[PDB]
Amino acid sequence: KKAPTVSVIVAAFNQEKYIGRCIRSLLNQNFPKEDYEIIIINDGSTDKTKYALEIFGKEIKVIENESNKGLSASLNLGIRSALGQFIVRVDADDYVNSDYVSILHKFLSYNPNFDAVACDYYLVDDHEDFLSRKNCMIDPIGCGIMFRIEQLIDIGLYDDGFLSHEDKDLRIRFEKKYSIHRVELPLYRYRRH
Repeated sequence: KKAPTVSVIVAAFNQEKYIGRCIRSLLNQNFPKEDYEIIIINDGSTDKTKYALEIFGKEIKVIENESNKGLSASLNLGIRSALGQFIVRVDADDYVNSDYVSILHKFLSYNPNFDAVACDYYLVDDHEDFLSRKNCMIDPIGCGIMFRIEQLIDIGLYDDGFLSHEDKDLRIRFEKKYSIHRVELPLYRYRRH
């Protein structure tokens, strides 16, 4: 097989309500199938999440924890298993536009000087109505940032407890040496809860 260049990570604990829309949007990318992979961690769900993942068969890669290990352990498992050099986390209750992966990857591929990229997003409700558009630098979120794997490793990604810390604190650690470049397109969809 050809190694994918982009690995998408989704940590999922009891996400039966939204995980279907999430995965469908990731499978509906205009990026070539051979160039990315979708890695879902079922972190000990007790609802229909396991069945939801079975729906999609071999189109996704599933890591199943027998019991709930938590976000940091789950993200560690998913990223360690990832084959791509670009890594992005998508929340299980979020979803993305069909050009999301291709455009973020294009900006990284053509601009080695850009360490990581994120794009703007819409706040959406449970019926996928766009409530408002957010600038990702004014209102940063913890998901949807495409990173270069070795830069994450450089700042201590795999250290015990690192990925359990608050999003704002992880961002500070990344921005000590690196910078996130904003792509001025609203291609991510962030669920209001």
